[PDB]
Amino acid sequence: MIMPQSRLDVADNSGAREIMCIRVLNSGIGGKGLTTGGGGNKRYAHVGDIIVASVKDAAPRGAVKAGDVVKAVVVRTSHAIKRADGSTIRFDRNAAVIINNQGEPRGTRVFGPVARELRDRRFMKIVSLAPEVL
Amino acid sequence: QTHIKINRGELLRGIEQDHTRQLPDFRPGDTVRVDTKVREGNRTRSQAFEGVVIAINGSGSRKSFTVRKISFGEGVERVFPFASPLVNQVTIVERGKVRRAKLYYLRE
Amino acid sequence: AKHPVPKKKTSKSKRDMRRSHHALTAPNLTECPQCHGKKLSHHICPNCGYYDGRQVLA
Amino acid sequence: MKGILGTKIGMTQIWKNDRAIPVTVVLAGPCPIVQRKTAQTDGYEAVQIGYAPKAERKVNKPMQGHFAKAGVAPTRILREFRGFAPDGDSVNVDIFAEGEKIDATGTSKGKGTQGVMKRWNFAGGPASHGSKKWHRRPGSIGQRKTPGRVYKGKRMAGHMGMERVTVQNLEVVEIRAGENLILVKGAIPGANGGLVVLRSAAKAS
Amino acid sequence: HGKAGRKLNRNSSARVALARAQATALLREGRIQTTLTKAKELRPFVEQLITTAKGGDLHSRRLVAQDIHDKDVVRKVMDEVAPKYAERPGGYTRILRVGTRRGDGVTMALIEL
RNA sequence: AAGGAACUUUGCAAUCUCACCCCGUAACUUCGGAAGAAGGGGUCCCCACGCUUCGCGUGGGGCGCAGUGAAUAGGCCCAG
RNA sequence: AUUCCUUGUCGGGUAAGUUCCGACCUGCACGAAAGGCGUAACGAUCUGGGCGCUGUCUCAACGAGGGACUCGGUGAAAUU
RNA sequence: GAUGUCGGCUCGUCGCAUCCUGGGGCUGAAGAAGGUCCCAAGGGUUGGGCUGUUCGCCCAUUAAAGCGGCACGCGAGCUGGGUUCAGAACGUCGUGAGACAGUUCGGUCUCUAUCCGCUACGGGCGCAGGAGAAUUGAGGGGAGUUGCUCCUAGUACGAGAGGACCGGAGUGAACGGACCGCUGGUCUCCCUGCUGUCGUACCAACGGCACAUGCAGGGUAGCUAUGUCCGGAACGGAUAACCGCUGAAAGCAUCUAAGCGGGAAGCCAGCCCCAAGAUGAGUUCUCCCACUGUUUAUCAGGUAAGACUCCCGGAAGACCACCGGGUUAAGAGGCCAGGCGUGCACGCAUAGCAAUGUGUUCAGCGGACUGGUGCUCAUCAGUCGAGGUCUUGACCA
Ligand SMILES: [Mg+2]
Ligand SMILES: [Mg+2]
Ligand SMILES: [Mg+2]
Ligand SMILES: [Mg+2]
Ligand SMILES: [Mg+2]
Ligand SMILES: [Mg+2]
Ligand SMILES: [Mg+2]
Ligand SMILES: [Mg+2]
Ligand SMILES: [Mg+2]
Ligand SMILES: [Mg+2]
Ligand SMILES: [Mg+2]
Repeated sequence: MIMPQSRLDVADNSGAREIMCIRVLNSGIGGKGLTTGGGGNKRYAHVGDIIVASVKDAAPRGAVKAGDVVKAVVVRTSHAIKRADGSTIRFDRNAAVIINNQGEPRGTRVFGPVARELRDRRFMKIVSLAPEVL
Repeated sequence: QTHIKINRGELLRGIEQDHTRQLPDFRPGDTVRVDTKVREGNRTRSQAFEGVVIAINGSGSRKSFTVRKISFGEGVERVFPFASPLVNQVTIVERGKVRRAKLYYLRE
Repeated sequence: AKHPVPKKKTSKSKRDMRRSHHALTAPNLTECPQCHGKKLSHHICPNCGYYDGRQVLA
Repeated sequence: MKGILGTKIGMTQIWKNDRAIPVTVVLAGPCPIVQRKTAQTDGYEAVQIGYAPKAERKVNKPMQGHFAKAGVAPTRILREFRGFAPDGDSVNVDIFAEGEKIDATGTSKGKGTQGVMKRWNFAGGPASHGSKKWHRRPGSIGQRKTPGRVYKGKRMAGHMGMERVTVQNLEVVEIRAGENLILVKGAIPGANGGLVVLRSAAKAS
Repeated sequence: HGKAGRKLNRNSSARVALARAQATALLREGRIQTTLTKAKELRPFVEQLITTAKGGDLHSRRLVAQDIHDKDVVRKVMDEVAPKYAERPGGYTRILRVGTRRGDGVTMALIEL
């Protein structure tokens, strides 16, 4: 799963290449904006969970920079997620999508496939720019 | 503890054949699991996962196969229950010549 | 040192309340059907070597 | 109230619609009734049901006497059920119904003597920054000259498992009478082959 | 728990060199007395061995030769004993227990073909 | 498994590295060194061909997940 | 490693640094062979940072062996 | 003739001058959000950076990230960073030896628990016959947490901006319990691949050693989480703060002195678990039955019902204990069939200079899994185990 110290890849053109998980929010997207934490614990973030993260390396020229403290929403965990039919998906690398306090990507596009779990999590816009939704 | 005489074995088959499905052969080598994604709004989608077969674990209801695929620059593996309602049909694309029922080695 | 160590000599009594459980159970000898000497149930008669016929050497 | 007796059998996959659901196949063989305790006979209401069959050559005389008092046929297991009744015997037929939430209670597998990490979670200590109290071993047991002793109950190592457990509220996915088979979602206590007792939800939502 | 299914009291190779050593003596001498438990270990193992021998093809010989490193003993099980048990549903080896012993109080026993 | 120093007084401990060929190798320097710096590649089997022979190079072929294929066997760097 | 007030003040690196690096200077109580300042190379030296790897850690699990338990033989100790 | 010292880690438990959830009065309380005081400790109270720290500062969150007590809780539990040994250095004091509000680097923390206490598990006796089994619950333990979204409702309220109580839905977190179907981990020899060496005469095929698996790939049952399933409740009773009905003493007023009602995450019951050594030892159903022994061996001795001993095993287990079988037998092993694991065997044949490839071969091999079958061993036999005190009362012809 994902947890503080866990570096995820960035699947958007936000400008940040790699981010380090600073904290695990309890993914509150809903109602008006993003909702606030469902508890102060919760140790692992799963595809679809929102986390707070620090930026470890960003590309030269791009909205986001090295050091920025941002919010990303986990789209590909190297962990297995178990869809209800009983099937299991698992990507070769953890990777996330940086976002804003509305849950919209900071980037103009998403790279690589995205866990289809983000669709139930209601992150439609993310699903929107997804090349694929495995 | 309760010591009744009984083939707990078959009792399970009887409650398991009703949820067991055969599928083309295959063992590795490519496949194309054209599966349904009824999971969108009402809108019943239709994705096709195709790529190397790396594992056949199980038997009965529990039987399944694992296909590895690289999509959009990122390696992806899926686990399918031969008899998973989301699986419409499976078709071989090309028999492969390997040497061990696994291939995990193939993850590089 | 010898860290834990006892606080007091124990009564000849106490010391015996203890051992109230070390009494051997005598074997439950059976009498061999042939040479009739006593034997140990489920084993061979050390005196005739039988166990229905003669298994062990005389 | 209502309830039956049975042998756990295994778990397995089963799709109810398009959702794969795990279940525990329980054989709730028919259960004879061998004694009705009444608030006017034994001082409280309840039914004596029976389970596995037992060869007669193995039945104590005293027991025969009992079992005969109701021309049943030696079982090997008898158990009571408060405020329960009807006439004849007890089979899941009409007793339980698909969808009913229930409470399966068996005897947990037995773990023998287990330390505190595994019996209570605890946490033991380090593994490198110095020791001999590596992982397991509890910490301290009390305090000091005050309560110059240890609390009744302080969690410690001890025979773990081998207990009566009751997992509440379980949906009954499928009932195949005439096989006295029954599939409950989730997982029931104890080993396959073990006795298990199913009942109305003692207290469900 | 520990609901496994086998025995050791030695490492992994010792426990294999013994079962092979007794397997061979049992077959080379039709009978041997041994600690009660050890015979218990031996019994199934050996029976399996008699059943592998009970095939006559080179393959079945070569397999036996993996757990019977004495050419003479393999020939015996291969040509004298396996053929003899032809008609019995692999079920011959019996254990008789004798008396307890002096040097260590251990109850000995007989395992015979 | 997933994560990867979040442990903790301190990555203590335990991993990684780990041989021999080839290529490649910074600051700074008393020009010796810093260097095994760093980094990358090779390494088995058959055959022909040529070579200074044990051995080796060239080309083609072959097998495994993997070829110092099992034992011996540097973790590296910046700064004070 | 010689600063008390003190985690001094600014800068650096970090999401966040009582530590560390660089400046400043108000050097409680620096200072030139009880040597001053610097200095390549060397260190099982001391300090801070980084890359890689990892059961150090989130949480622990499973396995192995050697004790611990049981039976037969021999049979101590500190203490009191 | 020694009560180990700071901090941490582990383990907790208690107080309330309550940090958060729960209930209330007043507010300068429109609603939303707060403030404040009263009642209330059930449960809960995150993860990091800096420092030996305790503290505190800061990051990122949270319903909240409470304050204290228990020898500033806990070293016969661990650590040993801090500091009140011996080395060394700097600054400072001393002529010196040395020293210090100081600073800094280094520097052995003692297997075996007697008694009480605590967690587990037996043995004895008791519970007025001797037994098999089913139970009541005296009492006692565990649990007791919280968010967010939707609905009501864009309603009541409000100029607007914003925006509810009450009640009804869902979905998480953390914690726990059980479980192994899933997804994974492991699986010390279940299958295969590989190297060096020695051996089985040699070739081929195999074995050993290279951990206490030589290395690697995989892996059933089991065990196991980061995997599953379920759970904290409802209703009820009596209450706290607080609010009230009828109502005098003070012909009015008054939650009050007669009386009566509502009212909290708290108390009691409820839920799960233990439970008659509840020596006040309870209840129910069933079985065995009334033997033998001359004031010389005064009581034990044959026995019934039943059970133990012993053997063979177990999803039970340290040992005991517990469950199953013990030939009128399917208990375990073997054996057969099947499952599942590994991945195509040895031999031969063919292709090739060969290394190898292909065919025979979805081969071969085979731990624990499902069944079947008397092939094996549970043989034989022994030991123990009732004849029921007395008083009162009630019923029987
Ligand atoms: Mg698997
Ligand atoms: Mg631990
Ligand atoms: Mg410097
Ligand atoms: Mg002894
Ligand atoms: Mg309030
Ligand atoms: Mg102490
Ligand atoms: Mg292995
Ligand atoms: Mg009330
Ligand atoms: Mg035993
Ligand atoms: Mg029995
Ligand atoms: Mg079997």
